[PDB]
Amino acid sequence: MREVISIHVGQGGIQVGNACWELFCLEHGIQPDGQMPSDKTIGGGDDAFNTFFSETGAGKHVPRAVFLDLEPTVIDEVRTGTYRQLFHPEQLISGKEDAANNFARGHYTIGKEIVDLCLDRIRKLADNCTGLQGFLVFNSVGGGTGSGLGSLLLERLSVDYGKKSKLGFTIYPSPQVSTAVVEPYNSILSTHSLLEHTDVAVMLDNEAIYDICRRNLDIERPTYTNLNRLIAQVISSLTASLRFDGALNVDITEFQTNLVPYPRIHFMLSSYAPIISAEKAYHEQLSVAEITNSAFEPANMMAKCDPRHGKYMACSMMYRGDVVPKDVNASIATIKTKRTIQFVDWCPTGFKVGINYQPPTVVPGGDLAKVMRAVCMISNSTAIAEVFSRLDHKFDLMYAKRAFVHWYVGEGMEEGEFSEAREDLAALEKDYEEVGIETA
Amino acid sequence: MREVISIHVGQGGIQVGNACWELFCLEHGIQPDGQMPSDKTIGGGDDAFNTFFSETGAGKHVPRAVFLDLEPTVIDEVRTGTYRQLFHPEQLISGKEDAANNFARGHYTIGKEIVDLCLDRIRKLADNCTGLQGFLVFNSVGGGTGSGLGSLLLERLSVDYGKKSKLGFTIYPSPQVSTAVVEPYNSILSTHSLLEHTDVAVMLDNEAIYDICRRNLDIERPTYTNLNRLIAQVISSLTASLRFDGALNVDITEFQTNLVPYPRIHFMLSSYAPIISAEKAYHEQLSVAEITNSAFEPANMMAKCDPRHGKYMACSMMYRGDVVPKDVNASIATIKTKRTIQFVDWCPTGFKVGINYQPPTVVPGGDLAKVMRAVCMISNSTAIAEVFSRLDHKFDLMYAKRAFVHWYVGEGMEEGEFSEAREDLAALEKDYEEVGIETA
Amino acid sequence: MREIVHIQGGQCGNQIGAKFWEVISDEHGIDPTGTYHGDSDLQLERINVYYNEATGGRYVPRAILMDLEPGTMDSVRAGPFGQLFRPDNFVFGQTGAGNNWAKGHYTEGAELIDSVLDVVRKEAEGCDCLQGFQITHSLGGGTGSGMGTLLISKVREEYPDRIMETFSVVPSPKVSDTVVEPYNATLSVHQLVENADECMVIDNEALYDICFRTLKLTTPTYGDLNHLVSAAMSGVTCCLRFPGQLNSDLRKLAVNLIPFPRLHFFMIGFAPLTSRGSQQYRALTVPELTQQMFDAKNMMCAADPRHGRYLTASALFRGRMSTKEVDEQMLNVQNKNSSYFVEWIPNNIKSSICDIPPKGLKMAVTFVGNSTAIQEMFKRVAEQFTAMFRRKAFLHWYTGEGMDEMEFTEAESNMNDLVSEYQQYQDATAEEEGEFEEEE
Amino acid sequence: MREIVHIQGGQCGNQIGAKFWEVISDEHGIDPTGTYHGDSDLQLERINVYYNEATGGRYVPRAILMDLEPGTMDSVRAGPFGQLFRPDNFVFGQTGAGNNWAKGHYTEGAELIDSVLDVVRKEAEGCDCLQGFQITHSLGGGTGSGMGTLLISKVREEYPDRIMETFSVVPSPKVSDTVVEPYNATLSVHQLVENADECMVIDNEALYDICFRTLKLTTPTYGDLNHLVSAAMSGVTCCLRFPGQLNSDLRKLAVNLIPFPRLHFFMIGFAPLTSRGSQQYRALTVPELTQQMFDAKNMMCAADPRHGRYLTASALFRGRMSTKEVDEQMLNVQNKNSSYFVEWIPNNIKSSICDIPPKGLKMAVTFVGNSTAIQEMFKRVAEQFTAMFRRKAFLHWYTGEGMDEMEFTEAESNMNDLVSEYQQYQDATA
Ligand SMILES: Nc1nc2c(ncn2[C@@H]2O[C@H](COP(=O)(O)OP(=O)(O)OP(=O)(O)O)[C@@H](O)[C@H]2O)c(=O)[nH]1
Ligand SMILES: Nc1nc2c(ncn2[C@@H]2O[C@H](COP(=O)(O)OP(=O)(O)OP(=O)(O)O)[C@@H](O)[C@H]2O)c(=O)[nH]1
Ligand SMILES: Nc1nc2c(ncn2[C@@H]2O[C@H](COP(=O)(O)OP(=O)(O)O)[C@@H](O)[C@H]2O)c(=O)[nH]1
Ligand SMILES: Nc1nc2c(ncn2[C@@H]2O[C@H](COP(=O)(O)OP(=O)(O)O)[C@@H](O)[C@H]2O)c(=O)[nH]1
Ligand SMILES: [Mg+2]
Ligand SMILES: [Mg+2]
Repeated sequence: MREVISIHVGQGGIQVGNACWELFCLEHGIQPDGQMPSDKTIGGGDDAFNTFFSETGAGKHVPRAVFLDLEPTVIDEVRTGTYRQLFHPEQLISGKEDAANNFARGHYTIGKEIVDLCLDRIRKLADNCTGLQGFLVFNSVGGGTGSGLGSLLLERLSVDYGKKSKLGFTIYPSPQVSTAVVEPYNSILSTHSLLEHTDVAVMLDNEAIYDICRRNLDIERPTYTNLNRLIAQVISSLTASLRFDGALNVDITEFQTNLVPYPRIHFMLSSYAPIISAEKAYHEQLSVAEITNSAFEPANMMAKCDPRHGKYMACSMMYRGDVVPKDVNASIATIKTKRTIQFVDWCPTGFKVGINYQPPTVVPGGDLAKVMRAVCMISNSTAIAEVFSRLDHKFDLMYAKRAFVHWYVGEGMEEGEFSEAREDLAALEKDYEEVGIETA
Repeated sequence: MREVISIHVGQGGIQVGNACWELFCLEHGIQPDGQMPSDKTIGGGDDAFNTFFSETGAGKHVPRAVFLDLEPTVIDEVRTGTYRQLFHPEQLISGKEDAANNFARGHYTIGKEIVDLCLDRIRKLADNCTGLQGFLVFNSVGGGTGSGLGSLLLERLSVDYGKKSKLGFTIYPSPQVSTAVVEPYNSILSTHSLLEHTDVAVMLDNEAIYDICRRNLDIERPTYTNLNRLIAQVISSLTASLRFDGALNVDITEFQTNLVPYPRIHFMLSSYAPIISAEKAYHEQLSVAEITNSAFEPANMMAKCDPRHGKYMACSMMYRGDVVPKDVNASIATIKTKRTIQFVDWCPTGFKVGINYQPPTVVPGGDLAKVMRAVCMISNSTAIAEVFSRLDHKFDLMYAKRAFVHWYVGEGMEEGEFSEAREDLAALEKDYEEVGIETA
Repeated sequence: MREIVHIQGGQCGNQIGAKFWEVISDEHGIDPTGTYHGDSDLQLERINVYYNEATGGRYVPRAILMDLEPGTMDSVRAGPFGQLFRPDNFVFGQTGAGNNWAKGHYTEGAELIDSVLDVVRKEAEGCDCLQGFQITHSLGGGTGSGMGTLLISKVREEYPDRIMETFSVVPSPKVSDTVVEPYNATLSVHQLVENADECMVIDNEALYDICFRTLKLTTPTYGDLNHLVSAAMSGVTCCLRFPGQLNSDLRKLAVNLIPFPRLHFFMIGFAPLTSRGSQQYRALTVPELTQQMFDAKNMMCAADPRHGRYLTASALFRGRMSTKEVDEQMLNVQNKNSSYFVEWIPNNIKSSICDIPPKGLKMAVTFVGNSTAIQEMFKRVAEQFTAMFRRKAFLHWYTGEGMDEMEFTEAESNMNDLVSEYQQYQDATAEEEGEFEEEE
Repeated sequence: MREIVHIQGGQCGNQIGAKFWEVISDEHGIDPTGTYHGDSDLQLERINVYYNEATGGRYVPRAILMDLEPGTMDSVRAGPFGQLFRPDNFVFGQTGAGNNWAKGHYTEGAELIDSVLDVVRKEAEGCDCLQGFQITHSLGGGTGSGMGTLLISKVREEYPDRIMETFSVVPSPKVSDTVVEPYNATLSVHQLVENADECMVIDNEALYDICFRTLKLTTPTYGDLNHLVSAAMSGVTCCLRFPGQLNSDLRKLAVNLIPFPRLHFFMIGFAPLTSRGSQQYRALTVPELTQQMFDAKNMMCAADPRHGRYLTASALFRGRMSTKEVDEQMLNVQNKNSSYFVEWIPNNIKSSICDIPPKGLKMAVTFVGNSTAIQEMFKRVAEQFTAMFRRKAFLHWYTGEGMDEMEFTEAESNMNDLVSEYQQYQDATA
């Protein structure tokens, strides 16, 4: 019944997760103990949670989510947190020693010990689930665990569960702002694995979202926690159709058909539009036709790819709140007419629209305005190519010197596995232009 | 529905703006918060504001107005002002460093950064607007920002929006009283740009309006703030037709047809007539026929061009209040008969009359008498030439010496641009005599 | 923002700086311990222009106190408001310049500046937008002239676009408190005229003249001479720190004060200064203050404007005055002084208004006037320098440090060229009759 | 877990350790009798990293205090927090090295190390997951250099995978508090470069310069010099002991600080250090601290990074800072220092955020930088060493302990190769 398993791998995966499960808990009305208070004298929001939470039968609801890390510190922060009693102790899997920003540790040395225990946990969670919709996965491709083990997970899952969709929300390293020096090496080796085993991969570059916080929320000094909250709001809005009733319902299985035209082109961007500081909410009409325009803004994209270079191959607008289908119709129609927004020829009708009546929830201590409308656009754009080429350029500077290879090779990755990966990503950015080429 | 976007560029622009939006807020009944108090138990002044204020849908009205300055000080004053909660934060755009009375800085160096952000704002406002009438623009041509960036805007606006009329209220420097030494240089470089991109340009020389205050309001020591209030009343009286109901309605679009005979001759003057101190309002009849004669008074012109030298190519009388069309008809007929007032041959019927039942509002603290009749006469006059000849003479003294050029050249402007500009203004003052010449 | 880094270089400079940073702390309400005990919120809106907010809400001057004499530190620490300045920002040698440009420019000073730059760079990079610098140094003594010029030369190579403002005490023949002044000052102006945007020449003679005539002080001390300099120093850069009816800034003054790049020496003056007995009688009105500011007596330079002819001027009126009345006065002044204003470049006088007055006053003015009178004060230094340089007197000190006679010649040449140029601005007025010249 | 076994070898090492184990005790709240008196439960959540919980709720440092001189034990007992250390862990000889690498390596020290390894093994086996070691020795003195290198050689043969971190005081030409320093140090680096995963070179000269300039101390003592080294030593391994917005550890730093195995010499530097008088004026902001950490003055090594070009750098920021603001600053630095960053391997600076600040501070930073500047400090030692070895001066001592001239030539040969390799990756353009 609309069940979604959430796999949070690596620090960036877990900490994004925390923020997701705050939002979900507030949305369905689950308290930190895991017990919804039985109010309104009717089960009014009954079966809403069954997407994300499993009723144990005693009144306590447990998140259907495996938090995985090779490092104990991030998962310990969840165990000594407000939501300690919410998450199943076995679901929160720990490792003694971190991958230390080395794919090789995450994919062979350390990863192969833990992955066995994780798959068992996923199977137990999949057995409870009746008509599972898909596997949401959260991994940082800049980091060791999220790259290495996160890739190994997806490979193993794809053999075990087969058809069940795997929507991956990946935190690709922004080109200007990078946290670690060995990030390219990880990213490239991760992408090759990710390029086969995921169905749809939603790219999110930190720097881009940082800029959105400074621009829309008007915060001079944004943190990761502020960022993770915006990421959550997107995920919520995407899975919303399952959880809450709507006019035009979507599903996690639908995107995979409507957004990916060819198998390898599964990379996407995302843009939640009405990101507004309550300070400037006062002065904004926030009609549907504005929210749509604000979605297709080159700035409001959460990955730092300027789609004006590319051509939109397919768009998936996911509206929430006081949204009328007629109003949406005009808004798309005006976008289709615009010049700045350019669509591929072979896609004559590239929009999949998804209207829910449920408005988005305002998290307390949260940098956002309570707003009666919203939209999360997941877009497949030829522009995505740009991010890959930069990570290729930034990678090719290395491996010319054999810059940091001695680490990766020591930990069981043969040197030709780097050469392979680059060759396959080089084959991707070939494909992305080939589809961008007008029909002959 | 009669929407007008106001673009306030440069100190002179913004400060004039502040005074405009006080008046508008009072006229429609918007309080500083931006919430009209719902009184008379009916929406009686409902949709009057939709000219100048967008409803947000929550009971807050925001001004459709972009305030733009390369300097932070003037826009800050608005942000730390009574109307802080009225204007949309984003609509108030600020620069870090001023153009410093240098067209060049505003048109190339500093401008090119900000204009990008400005146009985005104008697009967002024009999306909300359904059947936009025109862009009102407020820029000083003596000052850097208003000359430079204000000219760069209009250019960009002309390509993007196209037909939509661009009425420009420009504070040309009075010849006797000049605030800055480098004004002529700015004005001429500005006028060339302005000469092609604006539809109608209404000229207002401070000194002239200063004299009106000393003559009509009987103030020994007028300020800018006293001046700005008279400018507002004009703007109000021009747009009035849209906002309030009238017998003979006009529109911003109409002036462009009835006042500009030839494309390049779009320079005008303006004269709001019943400017009366409450002290002498006691002793005056203030009949329509008087108000009209008072409009065509050489002195009561707000630009310091004595129209007795020139021939009136087209007039646009805009009456407000206890005004009878029969009473107007006689008033014009007597003006047509007068000798002092002289009309070009090729214009047989020059007058466009506009009658509004709504009387003008008395601003509290305002140097004006509450009056039951009024008129704003925008007049295309051959006399305008005179102002351009004095700004050409005052510039020709310069650029003989290559006086201040180093600055302008240093900031990107090629020297030859100055020569081009003076050559195009000389071509204008050729045209202005050519049309003045009786028909062959 | 528009922040200003201050460097107070050489004994004189440090003592001027000491008084200045007292004067500005009164207007901004900062107390000697760096706490804010001002009554108005207008005092802390733009403070960042001069102070860099330290932790625990202390305010610290963005001053760089440089000297080659360690004694001066004790002097600036002895002063009230001595605890305001940052220890790190204090940079002091050991030996001293010994009134020797060469010691302060080529040898002793040449070792120190490297250390100073590292501070300059540090405080300049902290500013989001740097307006420029205000250097306060004597041309007469070694340290202030030697280092001062060497620093100025350095900062300009690093920060070309940023304004370089200098408040320099030129040596007066009347006082002559050092023998080798002519040498220091001649070698100084060479370096200043190439690397300073706008230099405000101050003279002790004039300052003493203001103290024995304009004011009636029984015992004028260097304290009282510094207090007049500091008053003016505030005036030049107020419309940054406070609102205005018409705003200005350093760059705005430069653009309208410097017609050609080389003529950038000005005569600062302060208009509301009155003898304490003569207060009753004097009426504080815009006309009254306008009379004093254009009295040659008021100027803090030895050369009387009467001999020269103003190329331009600038007034920076303070307090609540009618802009019309100001403009009337500035016009009135230009009609009177028909000879003392250059023929070409009409409307010579610029006028800025700032709303906030100086403490304990209702209105004030600050005057900045580029004349060809300033030439006269430089001729005095030339005549004196020549007379020494005819015989190669005292030349063995400078030559000892490693300076070469060639330098001394080029310095004289470069100062003679300045003197020729300022005289040339009377030959471009000598245009008068196109048929024949006035000399026959 | 991720436990760290500290070895403080040689007088210099024992005195650094003394101060280090005081500094870490304040952070974790442990009192000088081994009792926890801290106010925050965060102080004990990851105490096991450094301390091993003894019986009766006493905390014992996992420190192995080795020296060939028995007089040093008295010194580490004398110190406040001298009762913390385990009397079984203290392993001391009688004679002493006599500032002789050979005596500390091949003879006197060769007899002791077998006793120390038994303690190392014991403390290493107690840990469920050993992160690695943090050896603190001096390359200059005979004990710290002789035994230190010999132990490092041994521990690595038993524990290859486990990180070997070293905080080594290199002899500075300015100070020159021993004559035979060049010999000891040259023979040391030969053993260190083969067997140390990450070496953080410290210099007394630099530490004195931080004490006279950055701080303004009238009388800087070896206590104060040790306090700065200790402050940094905490920073390098904090994200183990406390939570973080972005976590790191010793292996993570190593993976991102060492491009090629032989280039594992780094310059450590602590940012929030200020003169006591200048504190009022200084503003404690991420930009301000980032400006001090990259200042060549702040580094605890003689060689200015200005001469070299950072192959990479790492920052370990402390307290509550917006990660965006940090990231803005690290980017800003790399654009500015276009020359001082290697062309190949872009986004050279790594950043780590730890939520818990150091005691009595709101924000802090620790800096670890692999530059080609570090070669300049090793050239000083080489130039010095050569001059002695040209004549075979003081060589008879080292030869007397049973070291052959062949060893002195291979040590110089191996140190010159290091200097050649840094200069390669400085000059290289890609
Ligand atoms: N949104 C978000 N991204 C984060 C956060 N922390 C880290 N990241 C991302 O993850 C990258 C660093 O990798 P980590 O997530 O620390 O690595 P990991 O997958 O946990 O694996 P190890 O580093 O081996 O422990 C950064 O470059 C970011 O892109 C966070 O709090 N929020
Ligand atoms: N009506 C009116 N005109 C003003 C006002 N302030 C300035 N002006 C006019 O504008 C000229 C000065 O230009 P500014 O507006 O200061 O300059 P700007 O275009 O903002 O550009 P910058 O000076 O570079 O900031 C004067 O000569 C006046 O003609 C004001 O408050 N009201
Ligand atoms: N206005 C003013 N001038 C000063 C002061 N102190 C010194 N001077 C002048 O500065 C000149 C010498 O410069 P000084 O800075 O003392 O020597 P330096 O230290 O070698 O540069 C003398 O001719 C003095 O008239 C002061 O406090 N105020
Ligand atoms: N920073 C620091 N260095 C020291 C200290 N004590 C000794 N050293 C240095 O260590 C070197 C000699 O090493 P030492 O440990 O005394 O001899 P060992 O015991 O034989 O290794 C000298 O060059 C000293 O500069 C100290 O307390 N702090
Ligand atoms: Mg991690
Ligand atoms: Mg301005």
